[PDB]
Amino acid sequence: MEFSMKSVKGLLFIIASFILTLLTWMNTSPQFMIPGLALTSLSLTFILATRLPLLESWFHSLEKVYTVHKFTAFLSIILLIFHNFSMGGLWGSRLAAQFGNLAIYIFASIILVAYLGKYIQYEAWRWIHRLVYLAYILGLFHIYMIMGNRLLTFNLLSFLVGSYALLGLLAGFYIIFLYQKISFPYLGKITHLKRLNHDTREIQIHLSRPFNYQSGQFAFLKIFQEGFESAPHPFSISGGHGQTLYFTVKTSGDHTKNIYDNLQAGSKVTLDRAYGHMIIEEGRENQVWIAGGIGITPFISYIREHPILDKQVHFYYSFRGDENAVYLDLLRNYAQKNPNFELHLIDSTKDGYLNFEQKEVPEHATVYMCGPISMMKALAKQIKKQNPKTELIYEGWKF
Ligand SMILES: Cc1cc2c(cc1C)N(C[C@H](O)[C@H](O)[C@H](O)COP(=O)(O)OP(=O)(O)OC[C@H]1O[C@@H](n3cnc4c(N)ncnc43)[C@H](O)[C@@H]1O)c1[nH]c(=O)[nH]c(=O)c1N2
Ligand code: HEM
Ligand code: HEM
Repeated sequence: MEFSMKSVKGLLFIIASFILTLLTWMNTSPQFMIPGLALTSLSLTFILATRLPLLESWFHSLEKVYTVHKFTAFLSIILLIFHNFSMGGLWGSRLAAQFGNLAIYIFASIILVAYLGKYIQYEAWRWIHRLVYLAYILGLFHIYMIMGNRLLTFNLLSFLVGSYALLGLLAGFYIIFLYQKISFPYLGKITHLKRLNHDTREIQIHLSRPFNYQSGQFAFLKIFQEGFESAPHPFSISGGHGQTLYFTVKTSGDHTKNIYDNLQAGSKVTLDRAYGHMIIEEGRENQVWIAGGIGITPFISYIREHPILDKQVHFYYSFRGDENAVYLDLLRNYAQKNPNFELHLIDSTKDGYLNFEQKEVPEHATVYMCGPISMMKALAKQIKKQNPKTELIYEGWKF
């Protein structure tokens, strides 16, 4: 039985931090039963927030990373409840107690926005969420103002505190004001803007520095221009080698609509880094491909780079009808030139969408899936129902 090995290194970071907190506290000084955990949980929280590649690897992918972000947050806040229970009276002297109180007021408010806020419009959510930071500062003041002596000691308590808080802080500071400016500097200019259905625009980009990524990965993209929000948004390559780069976009909501029908052909543009683990090249000798139409870009990227297949690949792409269908011709070029390639294309309009019950596909083959998350999750489960002896990876674009 072999559940989630690589993720586990990520997990250990959690476990370790916690147990290390706990033993430390009980053996030496368990003066406050709960808070130690709460705080280290927070430390972790920031650390995860970082979009740090090193721990990206450990926790595997963004999807996983952000998942754990939520996990820690949950734990933390419930524990703040119990700490607030340990207070007894909400206002207090207000000499210090109110600091703690005030922090949780804002924290609670915002974390409680998480559900409702993510419902509609995440731009606001960007800024609001960041207010969490301010509240964290207040939290630190609460404790430092109270337990000065012990923190400045040699006690493992004291170092543990120092380190875990500090990491958290450094991360915090960094993610609030730094990731955008140090990470986006990979530089870029746009090249060509090209129009496909209404769903879609594709863009070509040239770079002050020649770029690198593993085939199938993704990056976030930031722009300097006229009344165009620069904020980084997730994207999966449509082409890349050397100085040269291409991204493909479906019209989504407002920002994406903006680039669909507005983007001025000249702009100064910025790129954080490669991320994600849809590593085509690393996949098995046989690879099987599933694309929700709008979301076929990774596949495209690997087709455009390397004109000959690593090994034979079975590919399926679902697009409803020509009316939505994009890239048809470019795929078709590939097919003609590429004997090694097996290609299936679906107008879900007629007959409908694809189910794999009445399908057999070689177990000895990694399966790669990118689509609207609904379909992707469904698909996955039905393919599992086909065969656990098969190798399967599936992604849906969320956060
Ligand atoms: C790993 C990965 C890879 C890609 C993508 C996502 C992820 C997670 N996307 C999706 C891409 O983020 C999305 O299509 C646009 O950024 C939509 O931005 P709007 O401001 O229009 O979002 P708006 O809120 O108006 O609606 C679009 C949807 O995208 C979500 N979204 C997009 N960016 C977000 C962000 N930074 N924070 C939170 N939610 C965000 C919104 O939450 C919403 O559900 C993508 N798209 C694409 O066209 N081509 C691509 O190659 C990729 N690749
Ligand atoms: C259930 C609890 C939580 C939810 C639902 C939540 C939700 C989110 C969401 C949706 C984002 C946007 C994702 C991104 O693009 O970065 C985000 C970002 C972030 N969160 Fe959280 N979060 C939670 C807890 C926490 C905690 C506990 C911390 C810190 C201790 C934290 C710190 C951050 C930071 C620093 C960012 C990055 C902001 C930026 O620079 O863009 N979050 N959170
Ligand atoms: C409404 C929120 C909170 C209230 C009312 C509160 C109240 C208090 C009170 C009354 C004390 C003793 C000092 C005093 O009474 O002046 C205290 C100590 C402490 N609180 Fe809080 N608190 C809150 C939130 C938090 C949070 C969110 C954390 C950690 C994340 C935390 C961690 C601690 C720690 C660590 C101590 C002392 C332990 C030590 O320094 O070794 N508290 N709190």
